[PDB]
Amino acid sequence: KIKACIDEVTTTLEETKFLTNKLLLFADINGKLYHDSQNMLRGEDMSFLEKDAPYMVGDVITSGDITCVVIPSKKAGGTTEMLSRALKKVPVDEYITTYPGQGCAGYTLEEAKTALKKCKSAFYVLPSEAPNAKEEILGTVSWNLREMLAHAEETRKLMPICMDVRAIMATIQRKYKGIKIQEGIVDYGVRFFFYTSKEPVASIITKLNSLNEPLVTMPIGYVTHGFNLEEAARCMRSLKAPAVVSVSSPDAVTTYNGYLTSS
Ligand SMILES: [Cl-]
Ligand SMILES: [Cl-]
Ligand SMILES: [Cl-]
Ligand SMILES: [Cl-]
Ligand SMILES: [Cl-]
Ligand SMILES: [Cl-]
Ligand SMILES: [Cl-]
Ligand SMILES: [Cl-]
Ligand SMILES: [Cl-]
Repeated sequence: KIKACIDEVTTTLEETKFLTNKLLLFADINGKLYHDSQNMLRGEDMSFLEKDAPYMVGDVITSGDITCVVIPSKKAGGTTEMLSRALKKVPVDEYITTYPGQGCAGYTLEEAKTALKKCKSAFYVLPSEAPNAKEEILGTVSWNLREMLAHAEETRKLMPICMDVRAIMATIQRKYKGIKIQEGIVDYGVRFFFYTSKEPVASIITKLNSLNEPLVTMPIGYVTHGFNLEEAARCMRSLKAPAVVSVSSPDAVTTYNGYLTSS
């Protein structure tokens, strides 16, 4: 009988494999691995996972020392109970893994730990240091609206703006008299990307990554969608487009960068 536990190791993947060669990866309904799980692969052939797609939440696909469990998503209505129930389907054993569903609007770190605890398996979790987080911190600043607008027209960068923030729209309409307010891209000398709080933060970031244009923005979702600074930071990790991020005050810069680079 295995002793259930969650050991956060600092050792390399190859040394961690000396205790156990078994890897627990997480995939969506179509058999697509989540980023964190893909970082534990070292050239293994993952064709076996695509073959039987689509899958049911809770399905377990095995091949060699790799075990893939299909987990639910909050985007589709998943809950911690549903997440925990899916991991219990994984055969009790010793596995090297990562915390599941840690993306934007995904499961929180504690919800992920909760699911692994209810599982009677022994897990060796490796750190998932944020991609390009060391580069995103250099774009963190604390500028007022006037400074952000000036930088955007002086540099021709796209500036995402939440239409639900009346004070911001009033400033933009007084400076750029006659500017056509409309949801989406608006471009006349200065270019903006207007969005509402009814549009999911994960959707707004997906559209910005699609445009892939240099940005000047505020933490997307912060205050607007009810997100606090830590929650908006978790979503901004997904922003791949180059961007200058402005926080409400300079003391929030060190705090924000902190959330942007944690494991
Ligand atoms: Cl993801
Ligand atoms: Cl199965
Ligand atoms: Cl085997
Ligand atoms: Cl948490
Ligand atoms: Cl990085
Ligand atoms: Cl470092
Ligand atoms: Cl558009
Ligand atoms: Cl669109
Ligand atoms: Cl706050």
